[PDB]
Formats: sequence, structure tokens, C-alpha cells
Amino acid sequence: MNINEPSGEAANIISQAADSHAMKYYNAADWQAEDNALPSLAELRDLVINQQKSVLFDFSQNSDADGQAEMQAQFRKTYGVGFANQFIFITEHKGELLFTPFEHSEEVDPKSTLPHVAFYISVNRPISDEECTFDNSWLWKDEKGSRPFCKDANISLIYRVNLERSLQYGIVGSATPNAKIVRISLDDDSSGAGIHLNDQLSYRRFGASYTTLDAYFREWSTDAIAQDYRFVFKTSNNKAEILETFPIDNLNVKYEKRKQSGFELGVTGGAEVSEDGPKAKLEARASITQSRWLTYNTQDYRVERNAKNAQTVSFTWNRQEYATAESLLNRSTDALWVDTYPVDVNRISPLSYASFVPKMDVIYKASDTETGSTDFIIDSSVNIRPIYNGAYKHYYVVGAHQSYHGFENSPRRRITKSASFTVDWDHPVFTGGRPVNLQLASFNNRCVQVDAQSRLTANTCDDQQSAQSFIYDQLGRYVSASNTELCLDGAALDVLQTCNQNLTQRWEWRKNTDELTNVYSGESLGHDKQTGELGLYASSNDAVSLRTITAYTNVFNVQKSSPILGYTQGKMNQQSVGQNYRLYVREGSAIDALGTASDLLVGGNGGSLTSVDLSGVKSITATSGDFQYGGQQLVALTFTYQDGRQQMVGSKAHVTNAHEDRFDLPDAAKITQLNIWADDWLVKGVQFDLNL
Repeated sequence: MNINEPSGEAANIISQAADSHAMKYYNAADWQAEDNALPSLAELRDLVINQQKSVLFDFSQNSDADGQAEMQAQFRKTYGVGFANQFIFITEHKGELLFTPFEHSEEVDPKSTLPHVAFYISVNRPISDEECTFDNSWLWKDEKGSRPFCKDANISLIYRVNLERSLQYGIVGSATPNAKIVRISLDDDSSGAGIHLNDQLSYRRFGASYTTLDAYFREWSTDAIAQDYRFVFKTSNNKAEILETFPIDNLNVKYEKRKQSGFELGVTGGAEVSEDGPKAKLEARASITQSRWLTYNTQDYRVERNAKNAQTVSFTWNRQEYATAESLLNRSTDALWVDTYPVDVNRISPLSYASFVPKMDVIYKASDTETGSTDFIIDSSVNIRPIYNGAYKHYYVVGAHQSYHGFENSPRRRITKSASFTVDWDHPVFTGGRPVNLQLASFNNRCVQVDAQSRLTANTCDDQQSAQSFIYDQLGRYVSASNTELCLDGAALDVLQTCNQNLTQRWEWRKNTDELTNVYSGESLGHDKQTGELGLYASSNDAVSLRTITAYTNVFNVQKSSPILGYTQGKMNQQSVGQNYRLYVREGSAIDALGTASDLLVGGNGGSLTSVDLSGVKSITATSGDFQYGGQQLVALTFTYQDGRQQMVGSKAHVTNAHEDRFDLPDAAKITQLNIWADDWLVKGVQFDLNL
């Protein structure tokens, strides 16, 4: 929905864009008239990542402080991060959202199992000719005019940001922290273009406009280099503190190293350590290492780490090798007739002017009970330094010579590009839980959804909609992802209630069923088969179904693998999906064998052969129950396609106490690997690995 006209500045941005066909414009003032005017997370990801559009958000229409805060809060809640800028461009970078906040149209004129929120922030600061203009002379600065000492100078950087939670896990003395984590990185796999000052260093020669005997008489001003590059990380309040950084110690000159900066987080665990999957309560069960790769080639520069306080850290690439104009001289004395450039610019590494790509890793922590918000500020700068050298004449009696000198008091100019983003500590990703939904199984595609007034309804499932996602916490409460202060309460199931210690807010799954029970009363969660309204029931009846299905959602990070459908038994069989994009299966009363190639089937020898086409599959449903021969057993897999067609392998006829698990494939995702558990008779479980 577009309701308001574009601002004058937005019209300039749209018209000046290099690819205007890929533009998508949104005036944030529209949200006051229509809550659905803003794109949902699914729509924004589809536009930005799948369709490769450039989405422009416009906050410039109304400058009211109350309105500014409301629109920013809506943006922050929906997309995970907030900015205090009039405009925000959103584009795709490394499969994630890249935010480019800016103020003026001139700034953009081209002429696994760990739950975490990932995005990128880009800064692009062209440096004007005036900003690299210095006097042509230092000895005679008022006489020789001025010139630009750089050419097409530019700062272009991309910051990787991760919002995540670490739980405490591990042996005493080596346990992971229990803290909310904001991680900011400039790494090898997502870096921007870097900082550029010049393709090659030129110079200009000048002489004294007066006769000289014992005086400076000649000067050379060389194109500028970076005396330093600096990167400062700050916060708006003390809710966050620096926990870990790389660099940790100062780096020396001529340092060549690719550093793996690993950070250990405690997690609720994947399918390997948590058998119950989506039905598992929040509990630390494993630790994972999240690594960022940082390549250093410091050459002329040492890297100095400075921590002003617990909230601030800075990294400065400081010139150490050939750091002075004097050090660049390759001549010391000469006869007076000699007239030549006394400087060897080959002593200046190209990292100093041609291309510099900084790398660093900053990990902030906040307490596990932190609330409110914090702004994170990054100041990236280059200290532009022109180079001046001079020649001094010496006459004694009957001989003479000149000596060469460097000047270090000459002017410098620091150009800084700043960026700031806002983090909500109440974001559900900071609970450490993997988001899940509550699907009303009597319906085909209905999930529990919370509206703005916290009322509960049944809506078409959208696994990227926060209103349909919950966190199954350590007490068995179902905490809403839209508001972590609200919980699903059996005392009143028409509206979410403030989370507390009451037993009516705690839920327990009945093993090997689709039945979710309330702790206080022992009754089961039921839903009306027509309206979807929730209630507590001691049994099913004509109007009410007691079947609830839960699965992992994609509100934080898109799931790259399904949970284990069925059960694990024996050796896991990894099978890659071939170019046919087809599954081969021998079926009967159950699934005898399953495979990706007609010859390569894992399982038993019986059953009737058939094939399943993976093209257009929207979801996969696994049916299990007590088999005619044995206990709990996977007996059927149902593939549902986007057109609505369904194909089922196996059967449900020879089973009792049937229950289902549903795995929904994300859009534009390809199945590439199958993990199949089977004995000599039947297939026991299957897990799907995806690529996005």
C-alpha cells in the first residue's frame, strides 16, 4: 500500500537511482493510516533477497517526536533493528538484509541451530575535492595556491551485525556466558570496498620567489596518504559492555595473518542433542562456536587497541614504517645544480593510499534480564596527510651544497563517517529459544496468531510472521515472539496475558501424540474446528479438535534443515539429491525404503516402488503411530505442493494412535541432502537439508 505522496527528496532518490526498475518506495507516515502499509518481514525479504529490489523507506514526512518514535518502533519491531535517519535503503548482501541509512539524496546519487538475527549496515562516504585540498606549499603556504591531494577518495564499508543470546553451558571453569550478545564485525566474507585515497602518488615542485643564500629554496609537496585509519565503537548507555574483541592485543607492522575469531555460545541444541526438537523446553544442551574470518596485512601500520571505558573500544591502524616525510627521503645532500625529486614513494605501501580493507570483531554483552534499548555507534575515519619536503642551501666560502628535509608539523585532515543503529533488548531472539508456532491440526494451514490488542485468532500460517511465533521457555510457558512480556494462558485463551508464575501458563506435551496439556487443570488445548477459538477440554467433542502441531519458524534465521521426521535408529545415511530432483521410495503398509536414486535405496527389500517429485513442494508431513508390527513407527510421508496437490507415500491404515509432524519448506529453497535412518526392514526417520 502507498497512501502518501513521495517527499521531494524521495522523488530525487528514485529518479537518480541507477536501476529505477528495481525501486520500491514506502512512506512511513502511511502506517498511521494503515498498519499493513509497511511490508511484512516475509514481503521485505521476498522483495529484497528473492527479487533483488532496492527498498527505500522514507521517514521525512512528519518530524513529530511522538510520531518519529512510533514509526521507528514499528520498523525496529518488524525488521529487528532501528535507525535515526530520514531515509533507509534496504538491499541484499550475502543472503541477508543490508541497511543503508542516510539523510540526503546526494549521499546515494550514483552520478545452524543458533537462533540469531543477522543483517548488514553499509556506509559510503565519498571524500570531495575540497576535503582533500591542501596548500601547495608548507614553507610558502600563502604564495603557491592549493590543489586536491587525493583523487576519487572514498570510504565504503559494510558492518556485519548479529543479535543473539548465549546460555550458560559447559564444565565448571570453561562454561559459556549467560548474556545477550550484539556482535559487530568487518570480516573477510562480507567486507565492503574499503578506503581509497589515490591510484598513485604525484607531487608538485616549488621554489622560493626570492634570492636565497642560507635558506630553504626548493620544496616538493607529495599527494596525501593515510597517517592513520581509525574505527571507534561506542554505545548510547551502559546497558552493554565490551566482552571480547579481535584484535585483542596490538598488532605489529608487517603482520600477515588470517585470524579465526571464534565466540562460544550455549544453545538449546539441534536435533543431535535435543530429540524432542520444537517440543523441547528452553534449556542449555550444547555449545557452538560462531567464527568470523579476519585477514590482516598491516605492512607499514601497527594496529593499536584502546578501550576508553567498558562501553568503548577503538582500533587505529597507525603509520609506523616510513611514518615521517623525512623518512621518505632517498637523498641527503647534493651540489646546488642538482634538481630532482628527493623522495622515494615506493617506500609507501599501497595500503596507505590505494586500497585498505579493515578487519575486526567486536562482541558486546548485556545482562540476561536487560530491558529497554541501546544505540550502537561506529565512527570510521581516515587521517589524510599531505607530504612536504624541502631543500636548504648552505654556502660556506668557496663551496656550497644543499640538504634535504621533511616537515612533520604540516596540516592533516580527518574525514569521519559515522553510523548508528538501535537494538531492543526485549527482542525475542535474546531469550535464547528457537521460535516455534502452534498449528491447529484440524485445519490444513491454520496457525495461532496474535493481533495488536493481544487477541488470539487462527490465520494462514506464515513462518516469518512474529505474531505466529512463540518461545517454549524453561517453565513450559509459550511466550509470544511479538511481545516477550505476554504468554499463552489457559485461564483466558482469548487474549495473551502477562507472563507470571501461575500454573495455568505452563504447558506439557503428551508423548507420541498431538496433544498439548495445561499444567494447572490437566486439560488439553483444543480449538474450534470452524472458528479456531482456543479452549481447555477434557476430551474432544463435535466442535473441538485436540490436535496441535508445532514446528520451527523462520522469524530470526531461515532454517536450513528440518527436524528429524520420525525416529533415529542405526546409522545415518546421507544421500544427495541429484539433478532429477526426485525421491525414490518403495512403499506398502509403511515406507520400506527411501532414496534419491533408483538404485540407491536404504531400508528393506519389500514394498512397491514409486517416485516423488520435489519440484513445487510446499511442506512435508510425517505420520507416525503404533504399527501393526511393533511400537512407534513412521508410516507415511505426505508431500503438499503449491498448487494444492498432495502425494502420500506409505500408509496410515495399519497404525493406531497416529500423530503428525509438519516441516514447511521456505520459499526459493532447494532440498539437497537427505539423512535417512532405517533398519533391514523399514525406514525409521528422515531429515531434509536445504540451500537458500
